[PDB]
This record gives sequence, structure tokens and C-alpha cells, in this order.
Amino acid sequence: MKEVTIEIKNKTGLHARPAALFVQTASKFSSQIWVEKDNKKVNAKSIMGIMSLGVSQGNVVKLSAEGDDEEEAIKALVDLIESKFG
Repeated sequence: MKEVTIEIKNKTGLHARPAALFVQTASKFSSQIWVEKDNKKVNAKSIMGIMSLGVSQGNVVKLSAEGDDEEEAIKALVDLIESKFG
């Protein structure tokens, strides 16, 4: 299991296209991936889960993954977030 604490810095946070890019990037991996904000942990592959988290610009979330490609999965999301979703 791999976990990372990270600040989301893009305008819309986890909303709009960035929200879709995020969901589709996690769906690329077989591992189960979660996002926690405050006290609420949701599935990173679920758009409804991400929306319910209400992640805005500047918010600090905790990404975690568990599976055969958990390291690659976390790395992929980190690189995506750090590029501010292109």
C-alpha cells in the first residue's frame, strides 16, 4: 500500500476536465485507489466520489493505492497533479 499527501494547485481543483483526467488516469491501473480530504475517503476511480469530496484549488488531499501497480498508480497521479493537469 502506497500513500501520498499532496496539494492540488490547479484552478478548478478536482472539477471539470481535471476531474475527468484524474478519474481516467486512476482507472488505468488495476490497484484500488482512494482520495481522502478532511475525514472523507472516496474511490479515486469514482467521479461521484471525487465530486462529493469537494476538492478545490489549494486543498490538501491524501492519495493512496493498493494492488500490483500501486507504486506506478500513485506516481501517475502525482505527476499529473504536479503538472497541474497540463
